[PDB]
Amino acid sequence: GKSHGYRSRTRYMFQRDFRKHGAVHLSTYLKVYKVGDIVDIKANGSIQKGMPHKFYQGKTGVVYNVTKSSVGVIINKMVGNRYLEKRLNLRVEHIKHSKCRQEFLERVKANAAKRAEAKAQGVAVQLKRQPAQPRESRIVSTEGNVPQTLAPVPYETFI
Amino acid sequence: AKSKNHTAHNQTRKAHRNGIKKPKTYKYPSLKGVDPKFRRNHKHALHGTAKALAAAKK
Amino acid sequence: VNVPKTRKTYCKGKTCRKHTQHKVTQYKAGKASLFAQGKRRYDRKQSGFGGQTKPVFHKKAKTTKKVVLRLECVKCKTRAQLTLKRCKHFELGGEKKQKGQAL
Amino acid sequence: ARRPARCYRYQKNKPYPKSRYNRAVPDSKIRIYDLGKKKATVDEFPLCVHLVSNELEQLSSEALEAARICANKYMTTVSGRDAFHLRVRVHPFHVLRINKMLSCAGADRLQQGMRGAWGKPHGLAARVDIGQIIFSVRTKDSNKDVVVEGLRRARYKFPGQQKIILSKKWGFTNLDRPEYLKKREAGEVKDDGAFVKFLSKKGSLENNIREFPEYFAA
Amino acid sequence: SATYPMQCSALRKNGFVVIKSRPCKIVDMSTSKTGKHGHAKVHLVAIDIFTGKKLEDLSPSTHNMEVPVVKRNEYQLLDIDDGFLSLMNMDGDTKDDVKAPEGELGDSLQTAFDEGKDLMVTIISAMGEEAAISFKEAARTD
RNA sequence: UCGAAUUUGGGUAUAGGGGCGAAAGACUAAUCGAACCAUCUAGUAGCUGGUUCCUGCCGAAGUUUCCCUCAGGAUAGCAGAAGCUCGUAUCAGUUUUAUGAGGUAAAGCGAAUGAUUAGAGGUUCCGGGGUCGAAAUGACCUUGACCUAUUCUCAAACUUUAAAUAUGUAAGAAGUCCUUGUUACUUAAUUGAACGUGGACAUUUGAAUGAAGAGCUUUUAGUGGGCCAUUUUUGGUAAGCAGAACUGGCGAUGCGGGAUGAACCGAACGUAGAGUUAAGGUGCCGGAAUACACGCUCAUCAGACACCACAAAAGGUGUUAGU
RNA sequence: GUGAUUUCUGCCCAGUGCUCUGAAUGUCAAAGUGAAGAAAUUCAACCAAGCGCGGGUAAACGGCGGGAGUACUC
RNA sequence: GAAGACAUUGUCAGGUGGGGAGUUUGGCUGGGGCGGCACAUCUGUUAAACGAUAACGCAGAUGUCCUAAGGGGGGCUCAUGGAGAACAGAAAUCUCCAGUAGAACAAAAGGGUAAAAGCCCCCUUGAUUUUGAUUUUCAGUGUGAAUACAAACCAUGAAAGUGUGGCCUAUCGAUCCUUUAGUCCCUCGGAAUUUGAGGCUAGAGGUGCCAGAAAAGUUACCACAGGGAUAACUGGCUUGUGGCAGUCAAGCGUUCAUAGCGACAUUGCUUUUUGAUUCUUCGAUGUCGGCUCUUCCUAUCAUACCGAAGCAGAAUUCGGUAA
RNA sequence: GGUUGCGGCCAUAUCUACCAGAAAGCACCGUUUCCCGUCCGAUCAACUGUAGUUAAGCUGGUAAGAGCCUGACCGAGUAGUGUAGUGGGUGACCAUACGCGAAACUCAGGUGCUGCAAUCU
RNA sequence: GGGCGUGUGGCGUAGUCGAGCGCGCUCCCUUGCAUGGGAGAGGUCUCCGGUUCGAUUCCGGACUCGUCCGCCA
RNA sequence: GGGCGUGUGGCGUAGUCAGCGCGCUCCCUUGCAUGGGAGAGGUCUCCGGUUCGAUUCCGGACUCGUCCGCCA
Ligand SMILES: [Zn+2]
Repeated sequence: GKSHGYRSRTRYMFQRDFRKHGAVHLSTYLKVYKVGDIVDIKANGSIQKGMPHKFYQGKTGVVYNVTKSSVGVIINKMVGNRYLEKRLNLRVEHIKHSKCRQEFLERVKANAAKRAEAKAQGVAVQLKRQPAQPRESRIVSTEGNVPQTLAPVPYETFI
Repeated sequence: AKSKNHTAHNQTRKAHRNGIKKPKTYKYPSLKGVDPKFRRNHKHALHGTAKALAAAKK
Repeated sequence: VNVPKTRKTYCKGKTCRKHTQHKVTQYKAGKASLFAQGKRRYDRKQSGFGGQTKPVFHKKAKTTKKVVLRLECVKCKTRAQLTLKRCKHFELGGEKKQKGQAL
Repeated sequence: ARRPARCYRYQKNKPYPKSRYNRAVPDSKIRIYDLGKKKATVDEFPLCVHLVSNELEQLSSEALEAARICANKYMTTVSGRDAFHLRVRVHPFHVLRINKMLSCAGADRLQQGMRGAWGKPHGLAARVDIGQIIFSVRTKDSNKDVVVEGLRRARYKFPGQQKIILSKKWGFTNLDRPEYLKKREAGEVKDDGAFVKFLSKKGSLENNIREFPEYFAA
Repeated sequence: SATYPMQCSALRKNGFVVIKSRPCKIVDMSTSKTGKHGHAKVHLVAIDIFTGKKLEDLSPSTHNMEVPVVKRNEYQLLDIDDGFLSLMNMDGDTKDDVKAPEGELGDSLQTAFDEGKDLMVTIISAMGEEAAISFKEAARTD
């Protein structure tokens, strides 16, 4: 018959990695999570308690509950034609903070600093990001850079 | 009389007819599943805060 | 399996409310009484003509039964039940396993 | 009793090697892969000629055996048994299956059709690619015309299209002819049973001096 | 439980079955198709272990038949008195509940105990009734 | 076959789960493996057939789970109708930026596991065969193992490495910062946790593009046999074969082209006029150049357009161009 | 049941049936008997036939095997 | 005359009773039947690097086992190889060195584990009580399994801590009925006491066809509703198999590859074999063979004209145009 | 800058073979009455810091060292792959257009950094 | 038709590449309800080719025998 | 073609992750009857895996004996 267990098809997903097996380092236990933090989920195969299901591997969610050794995380799961709210109790070995959130907060504080310093002059702050604009005019010189003519190479076996 | 077993044909079209609407998020989400020792203190903290604000703006 | 004859466990007997000593037995069902309501209804339905009026089970599939231990608190005589997993062999006599001895 | 090779010419399935999930395969028909003067040294045979595929297909082990016998027989008849070194550079590891149907009259009374039609192993084949070498022969420059004719006779036993290319390398090595010549004039090559070991600028100097003494004898 | 179900086709020769609430041991099995379209029927010929009678039953192959639990156990004689054997278990337990055999096995056992061999007795349990089937002699540990 | 176990008239007896049978399930009023008549009875049917006027607008499904379920239902989905609360947003089958996750394609095997070709150098209290040896944990060759440095080839259920395409989250006002209130939680401790008071930051308020209104609720129809094409892919020698993944179609759809055709190419449709085209074509059928230009081919079975209606290995001082 | 005459109808009662004037507690209903109980009731003893034990029966249904040695014997 | 309170008769009770009555006699399925379980589940793979994903796909497994093989703590390091020591050698015990796990962890497989999750020792029962929340399957129902807490009460350790069975992924079961534990609480409805009975909360007795009927056959005497969703003809796709034809040439042929043949390989054709499939037909297309009669194909047996020979003649063989 | 105690990242830190180490600190080292544990005061426990020694541990250095780490326009815009065509080819498969882009190999360089507290010629 | 195996003295039967026994009867010896003993004869190992040095033995082909599977409605 | 069973010393076989009995060959004892004790004898069909260990547990292969292979 068919087989769809709780950890089916999780072979390479829950292998550890090359040459970093063994016990886990103490930074994962010394990291501090608060309610509202945004965290990434990546399971550790060395810890069998508090494991996430294989669906939530690589998923990103929001902390809603902090307990003794675990963290409650909220994920949005697509079921059919809508998203449902899923609450997960995961031990802290299987989560880490999302770095995109702290990058955005750094942008927020630097952006507020720019607005605050330029508010003393009113110099059209222009605080929105802009994407890659087309590159403008330039003059390239041939002083020591005379062009070298290239041609297609004929065919050879090369074995 | 064998028949077709399973397919996922037309399913994404059926889903995207009326969209995959994101769930509605709210200020003050539900406190169910939150730790009872936290909620038991949170009730008294909000009660004291409401009493202090009522006495301030009475 | 093997289960010891005594066990220190919780007793919710309204005076203990703690772990006390318990003597264990195996649960036996006891005889089905007459004048139970289902038995009276079954006898009334089976009287007369019409033959067998209720199903009788045939397609037996299990070979084991779940064992139930009857715990009895030694202080206040209150009784508890707890079930175990399915086992073909069960015993309450404690013949402890010993390790570094011969076959 | 054997099916024609057109039923197994193309690489239609995933590779199916003999393993602990097969456990019952027929042995390959080709068994000898290196022949001629296989114990010859490296600078005995400077010229190398390749029979190389132009198809993406499967070559049967029976066809490999037949082509090996044909090329070996022709070259030993025309040029001597120890004037060349032939090497078969493909190995049949793919296993071919057959769902054997009964050829009796009224077979459908006991056939069951396509139900449970997973096959049984009956043969071995080698999966080759575009520009993959099947045969490689090294010899002296006086046997070019006979090794090209030997490979041309062997090409008839193979399905698909194959090319005969005279390589620019020295023998069965991977350097060019003048590169190997300017390497062997120094002592930084040293012969083995058939191949040659090369000097590198890495490693411990004591080992690099107990081996390869003539290059450091500068 | 004392007894467990099984399928007729799952049964095979030299196995125990329950026929008419008797522990029986099969000597013959034969399956014949009922009709060309229909399923085969199993005809079972078995011998009661205790009494030696021959009992036969035919059933559908898919039907489930009752199967006893038979345990064969090894003991040493202590005495044969009044038709009741007295046996001695490993770890020193003793039973006298077994009745002595009444046939040529019982006669041979009685003569062997009278002339003084150390006799090894095999007694079988099935469905709450107990009997002795065979005896040997201990070649070592005299 | 024809003097009888003969043929036959009339009278009479046996009545329907009953009769009668020299036995065929035969006969019992053209009815018999259970007669005929009336009633229950308009018996039940998940099964077959049919189902009656017009126009307008919207518009499917052959999929999930359970069922003595597999020609049927329930349930979710797809669809319609009625709307309700609001007024440009708590949006998006899309991109960018930042940040995750993955073990396929590829690659690798002088990297682990496993398979595998060939020699070389060593190890014999530490192999086996021969020959020389009184024999010898003797010798000399040879052959096997094991080790060392190489070498050839591989892996759906091998792997150090590792894409492309898909995929999670974030890009603020429900935000940031400052100050200090509550608590029975927590701390050695106004330490922290959570929710707060008061104050400051507004249109470049925090990337792009578009928004066709955004959000919400009730109720109910039909459907729950699908099939085809490109790409990935499984079983099979293969199949207009069987089974999956993503998308687009046909079913449900006409129109121009492919002579012809459900699915291919182009393009989707109110009634008309003018112009321009798509795919396909312009000797004649047939609307449109027997146009222009450079070559090739002469077939005593030429060739002529994707899907598509077939041809291979091997050859040829046929002819052309090359190395 | 077999199917004139003639000539014969062998072996097997284990099984399934059928049949005994055998022997007698194993199974063992209702009524009846005894004990306990305040009673409903519960528990026992006793317990007919038939099963179970013991015989017969194949012109009853039926059945009529293997391994060695030298057709024969084991 | 006989018989006699026995037969008979009436009502209950046990046996016997296809003589008769009523009914049943699974599903999936490359047609059905036999076979198997793909019917409830688990591991790896197919599976196309989120998730999901089929086939009677491949390789296997489950209906158990364990008072320790659960919980806590402490000490130690395994498989293997080398070198040694009386009996003692290939394998008994002891000693040293090397040893990233090449061992072990109940079982199938895959993950995980080295002052441990392994081996040995010490103490125990957290395999306990009370109800909630969450994850997987999913309708976001049930069942099973699991995760993190709260309120107690315990175990262990110096302690931090750890423990709500087994290192993780499988190891299992509704309504009704019976029975057990708890509350010793509620009710027996004219009022009480005591038995008895019925309720509430939590378990057990089991449905393996595993969201859970109580169930043997035959029909060649057969019937009905349907089905080309489905088999037995032809036809159509395919050509494994059957038949026929090539290419290459190790050899046979005294000598000599090819007069005639031709191994090991390999490319095709045909639909006069048999399979495979299920597209059409089940409100019917008359399924053996023979007789009769017409036409077509050529892969030519004979006749016509030729080429080759291991063609002297005769006879024969190979081949061409030829139906 | 050396050393110790507790660490973070967990080989640029590991492994093999040599060489060096002032001061201080670690270490080996001396002892068995007491607590405690062993077949064995070898490990563990306790006592002294006395009798001694850098021999080892430890730290650092060396090696065209093994390994590991970083980079390259080194291989290679190669393999692979998203999209497109009434493109080629009997087919197998392959070119082109708009995009993304490896691994092995080769070469070059490197061989622990650092937090808190104490202490040192 | 195809597949698989088989072939020894007059008969049965043993054969690893280096034709033996038993039975029939030839002779001799030996004696009721007829034996035994001793020396005998007896093969082109089914046939034909190649390998070897020599094939019963190895291989290829042919013959022969014995098994197994096969048409339709 | 498929499924099931089968191989243990000469025979009967049994079995825990090779035993007897009857055969065989000796020796001893005592009839009417005997009996006892020794031995030679088994790669558990074969080959692998698993397991401390396998007759036993599993897989593959051989032999033999069975049972099906039907509707058209
Ligand atoms: Zn108590």
